[PDB]
Amino acid sequence: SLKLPNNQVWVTRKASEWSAKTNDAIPFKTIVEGIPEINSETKFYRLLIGFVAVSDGTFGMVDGPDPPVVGRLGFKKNTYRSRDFDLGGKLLNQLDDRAIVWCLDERRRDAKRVQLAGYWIAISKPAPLMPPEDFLVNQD
Amino acid sequence: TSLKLPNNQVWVTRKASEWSAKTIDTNDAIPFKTIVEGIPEINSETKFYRLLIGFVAVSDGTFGMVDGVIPDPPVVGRLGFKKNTYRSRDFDLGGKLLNQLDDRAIVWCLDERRRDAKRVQLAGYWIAISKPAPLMPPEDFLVNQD
Repeated sequence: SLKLPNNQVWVTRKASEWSAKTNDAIPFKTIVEGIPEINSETKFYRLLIGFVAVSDGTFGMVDGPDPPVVGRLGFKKNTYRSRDFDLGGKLLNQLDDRAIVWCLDERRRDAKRVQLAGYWIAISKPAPLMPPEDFLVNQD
Repeated sequence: TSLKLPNNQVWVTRKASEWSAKTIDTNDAIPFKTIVEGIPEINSETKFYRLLIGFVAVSDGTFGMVDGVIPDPPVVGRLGFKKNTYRSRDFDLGGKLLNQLDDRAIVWCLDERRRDAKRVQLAGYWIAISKPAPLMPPEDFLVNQD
């Protein structure tokens, strides 16, 4: 079950296609850029990613590069892979040094070498939307 | 007065476009369909309760909601506004579904400067609706996660 504790919600954001180039990393900062439900008090619980790569390789979360060797996760060419990263109820300012890094055995420069599904993020429920306090001045 | 809602209603908002100058002298109309277009929280089972608009116009005039939708807003229900004076309205949407409101429009009738750009400048639209279903990732998202 992907059902969450009552005070959490899922949010999602589309992932960009990867262009050709000349290691690969998606910073957590970038993943959350522009999600309106997220502000500086938001607590983060889970990050789900899913992808298909054109090569075998490894990937992992890092914090500061090479992903650490112990704990590196593997993936196979043309095979859907996912991961549920635990974000530990932290705030953005304790996660904005993190990135997911991929290391491909081959086709390391090809466009679309990794194709991500949308990112899913379990976060603390934001404050409900409210219109401005004085929106209904001169309403009759 | 508080804008707090009942009972698993939420507010949603969408930006309103600037109005461009126009060639033909007609009254102006924003269909409700257009106001709600692209709001993800809204689906075919959504119930609607309130629509709030706020605006400033460059002329005195009148406005109102109309159905069966460019006529002058009917006399019954017809609201006035003054030049350069913030005006708002809380339209009651009666708990209706979209398919019972998608003939509605808000119509403005300006006494003057009827073709000028920015002749009406709208704030964002605010809509009180029934809470939608929470977002869920696809059931099979975590295949091959370990």
